[PDB]
Parts: sequence; structure tokens; C-alpha cells
Amino acid sequence: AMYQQYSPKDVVCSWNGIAIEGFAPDSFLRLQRTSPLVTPVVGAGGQVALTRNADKTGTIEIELMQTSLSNQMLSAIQAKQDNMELEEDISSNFVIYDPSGSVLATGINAWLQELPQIELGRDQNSKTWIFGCEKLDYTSTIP
Amino acid sequence: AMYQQYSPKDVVCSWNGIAIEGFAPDSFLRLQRTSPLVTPVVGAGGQVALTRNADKTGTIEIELMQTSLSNQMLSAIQAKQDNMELEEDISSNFVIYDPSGSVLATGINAWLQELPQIELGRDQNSKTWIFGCEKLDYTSTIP
Amino acid sequence: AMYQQYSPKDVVCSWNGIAIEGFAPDSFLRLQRTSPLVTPVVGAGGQVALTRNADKTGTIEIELMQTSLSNQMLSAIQAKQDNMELEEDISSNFVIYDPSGSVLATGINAWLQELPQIELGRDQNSKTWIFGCEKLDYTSTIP
Amino acid sequence: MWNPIVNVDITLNTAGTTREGFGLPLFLASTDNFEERVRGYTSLTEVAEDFDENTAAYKAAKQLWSQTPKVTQLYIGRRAMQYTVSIPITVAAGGGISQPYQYTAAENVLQQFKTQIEADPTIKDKVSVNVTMIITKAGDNDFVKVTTQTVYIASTTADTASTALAAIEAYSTDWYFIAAEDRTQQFVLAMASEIQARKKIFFTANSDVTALQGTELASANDVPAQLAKNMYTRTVCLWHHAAAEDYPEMAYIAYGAPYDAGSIAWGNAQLTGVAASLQPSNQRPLTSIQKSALDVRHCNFIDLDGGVPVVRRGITSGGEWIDIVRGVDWLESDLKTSLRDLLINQKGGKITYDDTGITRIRQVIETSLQRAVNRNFLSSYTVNVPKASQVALADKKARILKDVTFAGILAGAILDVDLKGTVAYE
Amino acid sequence: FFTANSDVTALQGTELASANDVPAQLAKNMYTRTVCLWHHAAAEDYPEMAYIAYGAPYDAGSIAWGNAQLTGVAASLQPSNQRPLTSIQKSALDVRHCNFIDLDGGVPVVRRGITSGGEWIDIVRGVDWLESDLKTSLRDLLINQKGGKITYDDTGITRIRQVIETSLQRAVNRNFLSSYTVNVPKASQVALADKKARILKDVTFAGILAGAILDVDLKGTVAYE
Amino acid sequence: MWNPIVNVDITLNTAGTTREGFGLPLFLASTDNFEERVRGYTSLTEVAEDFDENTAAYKAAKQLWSQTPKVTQLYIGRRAMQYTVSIPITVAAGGGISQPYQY
Repeated sequence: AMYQQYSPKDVVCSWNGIAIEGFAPDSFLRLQRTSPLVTPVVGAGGQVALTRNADKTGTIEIELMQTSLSNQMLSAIQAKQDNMELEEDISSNFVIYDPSGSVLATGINAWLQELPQIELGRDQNSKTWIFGCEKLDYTSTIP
Repeated sequence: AMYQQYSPKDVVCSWNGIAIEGFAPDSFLRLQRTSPLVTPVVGAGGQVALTRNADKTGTIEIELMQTSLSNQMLSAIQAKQDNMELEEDISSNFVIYDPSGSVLATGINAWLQELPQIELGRDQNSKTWIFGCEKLDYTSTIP
Repeated sequence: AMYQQYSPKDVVCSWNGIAIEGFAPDSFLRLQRTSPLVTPVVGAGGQVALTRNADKTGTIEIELMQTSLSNQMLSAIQAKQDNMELEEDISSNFVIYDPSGSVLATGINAWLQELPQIELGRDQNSKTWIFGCEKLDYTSTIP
Repeated sequence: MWNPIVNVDITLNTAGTTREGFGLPLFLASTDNFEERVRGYTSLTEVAEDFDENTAAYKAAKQLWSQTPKVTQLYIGRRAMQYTVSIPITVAAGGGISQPYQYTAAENVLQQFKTQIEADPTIKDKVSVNVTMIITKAGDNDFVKVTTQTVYIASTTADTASTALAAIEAYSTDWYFIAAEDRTQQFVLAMASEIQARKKIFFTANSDVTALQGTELASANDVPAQLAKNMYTRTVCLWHHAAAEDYPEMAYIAYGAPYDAGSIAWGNAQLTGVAASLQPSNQRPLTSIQKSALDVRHCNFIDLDGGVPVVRRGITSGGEWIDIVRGVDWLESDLKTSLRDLLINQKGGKITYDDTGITRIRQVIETSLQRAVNRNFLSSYTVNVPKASQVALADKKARILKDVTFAGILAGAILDVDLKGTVAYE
Repeated sequence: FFTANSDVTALQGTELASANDVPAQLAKNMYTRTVCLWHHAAAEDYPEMAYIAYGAPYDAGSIAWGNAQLTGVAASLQPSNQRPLTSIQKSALDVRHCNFIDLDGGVPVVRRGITSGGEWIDIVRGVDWLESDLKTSLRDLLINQKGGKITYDDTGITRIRQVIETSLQRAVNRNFLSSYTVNVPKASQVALADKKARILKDVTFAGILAGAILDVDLKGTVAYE
Repeated sequence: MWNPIVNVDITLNTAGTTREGFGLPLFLASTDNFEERVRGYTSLTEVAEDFDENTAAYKAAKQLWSQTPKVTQLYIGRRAMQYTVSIPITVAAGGGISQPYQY
């Protein structure tokens, strides 16, 4: 037997009600936790006690093509959020749909954290957008 | 004469009662001690005295394919352990079976320490899971 | 064997009927006795006699995040106690619940002693509240 | 119903805490106060309802719960009974079937009763009658009682140790310690022989004065000497003068029952409210010669260090410490539970008969042995398993795995000290 | 055919030759397609359906029906005193190839899960599914020739070989089988009666089964040395 | 028969490992305890059944299994025997044929 087949074409990302499209040629998505699950402590005599970290935030980096139209939407969304009172909410779930199940995480209460760097040359350079999340939840299809 | 032949096919890893399968193309397993065995101290006159460290913990890094089914099992196991009281035990022996004897260590009272980073591109990227252990025991077949 | 695992998530503090939440990133709780248990006296000839101090008061310092909602509750509680007759009681037991048993003390007849200092910058600064207690009792689970 | 917003039931009775450990006690007594062959209780109050203060089945329970912390539960078994009638009635059977009988004004009266019983179509088939008169079991009946002043009644145990033990095991298998009311030489030896073929421990007491003399085990023939000669490693014998009609075995059981298996030492035990072993003739603590005589028989006793009674050594009749036996039994139980949990819960999959499936079993065996190593019961261990490429095909069709083995090493403890010194001006 | 039983005469006697209750008669006839379960509550209750539902929802040939855990079903109890069966009665059921609900010590589990003929239920169900899959795949090939032919020459025979091999590989992927072989006739040596009847014969194949583990035997020692 | 789902036979006797190599030992002794001219054993326990502790055929086997690792198997041969009678009976033959005699 062989495992399920991966297909970049059938990967869809969404946030704030819009769909993000125009993935870059390579490495168009990254997910990572901020801190590890456990932190061991070893005494001078060799005894071990475990600390279970409570932090569960993370980061979602999505990278797009230079002339993708999704760049305009994110800039337009960012411009709106700068003119909103602190009481108004700016976070939304970052949902990734992948029929192959190669992505195991979803972003709970994600926010926009950084803007892309812009570079120009003879060829096209990608643009990286960075997001945060209150809790990067890892789930699976229960065997 | 020539030494025994190595065979990746006949290597099996197990932990928490499940079998971990779907090794990555390269470097699918790593074992290492946290501290050295001895630490010399040299005085201004050249005398030497040896300190024998009591720490014996270690780390076991196992790396799997992007779409391997063993990724779901570990996520499902991790999700359960987050909803358990501190009094309940979460450690188990990490047993590696290798008929060639190229692996000399076993993990005593190992725990899950970190979750894999997720990246996507045109091709398939591996996923790294990291474990700890109270005592990374090195054994051998007595000559 | 290894000792019990510490977990900041499962630590709960309570006083005056309210629950105090929103611990700071580091060092969110401190407990200390005011005076030592014994005070030796040595004569000119070398003889020793021991004095057993009767004081058993202490201090409990709990530190919270800048925008934690528990800051409002404590300010509201303090405002009430300023408009109460001296005959009315203002002390209450400070109870700390910790399933790992890393905290060995409880505050008997604790009172609010100091208010936090407020500082603002580019980032978030914590706020420290200080309490007293008639008797900082050290207890243990009898072996 | 209406419940108060806050309900507070304050009382003045002080209470203590219980604890849970490996094994539960069972007391096998001659009784007819209930129909079931085994019945459980959780406190002395419940025991007092079924039994009176003067029965041994009540003394045994009273001794058990004197120690602290308490044992969670206690079981009581029922032995078979035979009843006898004479001239210086009512007959009951399993299921509450009761029939009275009467004749009015000895062999003639006994035969009248026998004829009335054998004529009754409701209860006769569940009992048997014979001529004094004797009434015993019959058919499926497991319970029978006779009660009633011109007629006299008696009772006596009517079964051997083997039969009673088998009949009680065929009802309830949840018990580890077993003690008995009967203290005759034959029953004790039979029960000791039976328990040896099982993973249980049999606690018994003794007060035979012939045990306190003679250091040669070859010539001695009292009960402790016979137990020692047979190497019954699963029998614990305690010497105590008050063993005539009192049961300190239960106090000794409760001393260590509440705690975890393989992590304690049963020697130098302190029992609350239990006096030392006294010579019956003059009520004075045993001399060292009598203690040695008990020692050669592997029989325990209550010693005085000078002001405090303490049970000494705590060894079985076979010479093996109680701690080792109980720890080994717990280890077996833990292995059995862990592998059972692995094999079950495969609800939709398989454990294939290849090296991948065998390594998974290796993992659980190693984890279950590490659990024992953590207690400081063992110190090291090893495991060996067969290769899936060399298993006989008969096993693959039977779906069973064989040839698994392991080894362990024990830790030990300290119970006595030897000391020497000197004093001088220099 | 799933059935239950509560005949107390089945719990005694280890010689199958002398026994004549229903399970013994089923075993004597080697009815490999009959599953018999012993349960006291089989008088007017139907645990057979719970046992069926335990494994019905899953794929064929990829599970084991032994050591099954059923929700809400109690163990097999002796009718006379409502106590779990003794080992002798379990052996008496065992010699009859009759199933039962055992207690590992705190949990009820149906044991073995074999038919009256001794064959595991898994093998029977997997073989039936394999036959059905072959039947569907070849049917899909033969149909859908809507405007063409499958000529009676080696070119047409190899096309059937291909689908048979694919359908057996589908079973190998489940870990039901482990290896297989296929043989087909040459078109140059087929009798002309078959060519007029438009039918293909003499196709055969073989397979090998995988297996599973259900019990464990263990020995060990303890010492100071 | 009914077998437990998990069977565990723990014991307290320490045990050692054997090994296999080239050649097996044979001990030629004067004996009459069995009819076959050669009989094999795998442990000292089996040897103790046929022979008593004071026979050389038992001492030889006891010496062999003192070393570690053990030898897998040991053979014992039987020499021909002649018997003598005097005045300070039962006669047996191959196949269990026995006949008593008396005067």
C-alpha cells in the first residue's frame, strides 16, 4: 500500500472572509508553535522533574506571488483596521482546507502581525505575510 | 571478514503501544545524550581532577513523511494527554528494534516534548517529532 | 523514578471570595516568612543558647498582567474597604490550590497591604499586589 | 423535592481515613445467618447487624479495623453445615422455603419427624434426614438450617477444606488474603496444601505449647513444624497465646494490606492493641530459647524490644519473605492487565503476526517492568522475544504468541544491626 | 447465520462424540458459515445483533472478531447462581466451537470468534468480499464495451488478466493477502465450442493469508543474582 | 481447552543461557540402569533421575554443567556387564524379560 497523494492545487486558505490565492513557486505556507510542550529539569543527583508549558500560541506564514491580486485585499483590510477603536475586534479564525490531510493545524483567533518586504529586480520576487494565533490547534482524523 | 549489513527496512520504532512507521528519505532517527560523562578541571600548576556528571537524560528525534498515517496517531495521543490530571502518568519506554545492532540505545521513561513544524510547497516536506527520556541507556551484546 | 511535574496552568489563587487570574510571564507568586525560627546566642566562652522567635507573619506577592481583568476587581475591593468602620473585618484566608504540591504555605487572615506601581512604555509591564498574613502556615501531605 | 441552597450536616463522631492497596481479606467462618456463600461489608457497623458480638466472625472483623488506615472492604464466606437432633422443630432450605413439624407425646419421635419430612413434597427433596437425627444437604440445596424444649439441636461443619475452598472460589474470585475460624490440625494442613496451588496467601495463628520446645526440626511434629517441612511458601504462621478464640491474624493482615505491593517490609511491625506472646503457664514473655524454637520452625511471634511489642521477621513457612511473594503476585497482575489492555481496544484493526506486532508487545512488557523498577522493588530487568520469521506455522493458525521471557533482580532491605565498640583513657 | 443459545447441557462434557446439544450438532456437521454464541439471556434477548454490529460497519478482511468489546452486554452467567462460568464450562464450550463472553478480570470480551467449522469469521467474510470485488471489476470491464468488442484472442485475454491482477492487488493492499498468482489459457488452444458460446474458461488464481495475534504466553524469573 | 488471554508463569529460580558449538560430549560408564546402549540428557535434573549422586556417571555430568555457558546436550554410553554370585536371585534380559529363582 501507499499513502495519500499530495496536491498543491487543492489547498485553500481563508481568513477574515476572503480567500487567499496565488501561492509562490516554493514553500508557500509554514506553521509553527512558539514554545515546546515540556521542559525537563535535572538536579545535581540525576533526578528529573517535568514542567508543562501553558503557552500554545503560534505563527502562520503565507507567501504569495509578486503580482497576485490577494496582495491588494490584505493591504485594504489592514488599512481599515488601523482606523478602528481598540474595543472593536480584529481577530478571526485562519482555516486551511487540505483534502490530503498533510496539514494538521488550524489558527484560533489569528491576527495580522507583519507586512511583506518589497523587492524588485529583473525577475519576480515573492511577498511574505505573517499572522499570529491565540492557539495553534493540532487535530487529526481519529483512527 | 566483513561487518553486518545495515537495512533500513528492518527497523521498527514503538512508543505508547503504537508502531511508528513511514520514515523519511534521509536521517529518520537521531539519538543523543544531554551532557558528557566527565568534566576535567585543571589547576594553575597543571594538576587534574575529574568530575563525573550524574545527568543521563537525552533526546530522540524521529522524522516521518508528510502524508504518513503515523502523524495522525501521535496528534490523537497528544490531544488526550492535554486533558489528563497531573497525577496520571504520561511516560513510556521508547523501544527501537534493529537486527543489525547499529543502534545501541533505548529510551527509559520517554515523553513527547515538541510538535512538528508544518511547511508546504511544490513537493513533500518531512515532519519532525521530538521526545525526551529520563535515562538514554547504551547497551551492547556482551562479547 | 522521577518527581511530580509542575504545571503553571493548574494553579489557582483565591481571596475575599474572588479568583485571581492572569499571571505574568515570569515569577507570578512569592511567599516568605518575616523572621527566622531560631536565633542563637554565643557567649565569650563558646556556650550556646537558643531563642525561639514567636513571630510567624509573612507576605504574599502576586503579580499579574498589565490588562488583566483581576486588576479591576482588586481596585474595586480596596475602594470599599476605605469606607468601612474600624470594627468591620477586612481579613480573609488566602488559599492557593496547586495539584503538584510545589507550594507548601497558606495565608491565615491575610490583608491587602500595598497597591501596584503603574508604568507604561512600548510594551506591557506587570502589576504587583502585596498581601500580609497573621500566620503563614507551612503544611505537607504526611508521608 | 426541595433542597436548601446550602445543606450542612455537622456531627460529633470523629472519623478516620481509609486506603487502597493490593489484595483484600476474606474470613471463612461457620455461619448460617445468610444464604449467599460470600457477602461483603465495608465497616464494623454492617458486620454487627448480621452477627452478634460473641461470634468469631465478629471478632475477626473487629480486629481487622483496629489498625489505621483502614482496609476498604472485608469478605466473609460460609461453610457447609450439618445439624443434629436429640431428646434431652423447623427446617429451612435455600430460597426461604421453611416447613414446621411436630409430634406429641425417643426413636419413635425421631422417626415421626423423619416420616413427616420425607412425606412433605416441598422441602424434602432439598434436604436429607437420617436417624439422634442428622440433617444435611441434598440436590441443589446449598443452605439448610434447623431451629426450635423437649427437642435439642446441634450443628457442626460438614465439609473439608478442599470442598469449601472450591465452592467459595466458584462464587467469588476477588480476594487475596484468607483466614479461617477453624484451627484443627487436619483442616489447617489441608487448607495450606490447597492454597499452595493458587496465587493467594493463607494467614493462620497457633497456641500449641509443644512448639516452644525443641530446636531439631526433624523430630518436631507440631503444626508449624509440619508446615515448615512441606515448604509451604504461601502460608504465614503466627504464634500467640490468645489464638484460642481470638484472631490477631487479621490485625497482622491489616498492618500491611492498605499499602502498595512490594514496597514495604512486614518485619518489625507494630500492631495497635495487640499484646506480646506470653507463656500460657505463667503469663510472662517468651524466653530466648522458646523464641529460637519458634525460629527454627519459620514461625513468627510478637517480641519485646524492651518496652514495645513488634512482630519479628515476618517470613512464610518456606523461608521466603512475605514482601517478595506479594510483590511477585502484584507484578504478574500488572503484566496481565497491561497486555490485556493492549490486546483489547483493537476495535477495528489487527496486531499482525510480524515483527511490527511483536515489538509492540515488547514495548508494553518493558513499560510494565519499568513500573516495578520505579517502586524500588526490582533494580534491573531484561526481555527476550522471538523473531516472526522463525515462529512455527501452528502458532500462526492458532493466533498465539509463545517463547516470551524476562528476568529481574531484587533490591532488599535492612531489619537488624550488629555493633561493637570500645572505651579507654587513650 | 448468527444464532445464540442458553442450553445448560452445553456447559458439561468435554467429549464432542457423546454430546448432542445444538452447538455439538452444528460442530459435527462442520457448518463453517454458522456462528453460535452462548449467553444466559438468549431466552428472549438478542445479543447476536450487538455482536454483528461490532464488526459490520468496518471493511471486510481487515479486522479480527476475537476479543471484541460489546457495549451494554453482560458476561455469560451460569443460570443457577448468576456467577461467571468456570474454566471447565468454558472448555466444554470450546470443544464445541461455540463462542462466549469471557471476563479478563474486570471487562467482558467475546473470545475467539470462530465459526462452528473452526474457520475464523474474518477469513470467511474476507473471501466473500474478495469474490464480490472480482465479480464487480470483471462486470465493469465486460459492460461499457458500448460500440466495440473484446476479441477472442490473446489481446482480449491479457485485458482480463490485467483486471484480475488489479482486483487481487486491492486485497493485498488491505493486508488480507500477502501474495497471489494468476494463470490464463492461450487463445490458440481454446476449444471451438467456447468460441461459439462466447465464454472464457480455465482461469485460476491462488492466494496466501496474513494472520493476526490474539493471545500471549509468558515466563520469567526473579533472583538476587 | 480454555486458555487465559494472557498467561504469566513467574518463578524465583535464576537461570543461565546455553550455547551451541562444534562437537558434543559422550561419557562411557559402567551402568545397568537402562537397556539402550546410548541415552541423552539435556540437564543435570534428568541425569539425577536415572543415576544416584554417588555414581561416577553423575559426577561427570555435574562437573560438565558447572561451566558457563552450558553445553546443549550430553550422551552416556553403557558398557557390557558380567555378574558373579557366591554364598557369604532374579535374572533380567533385554526386553524386560525377568524370571526369579530359588532354592
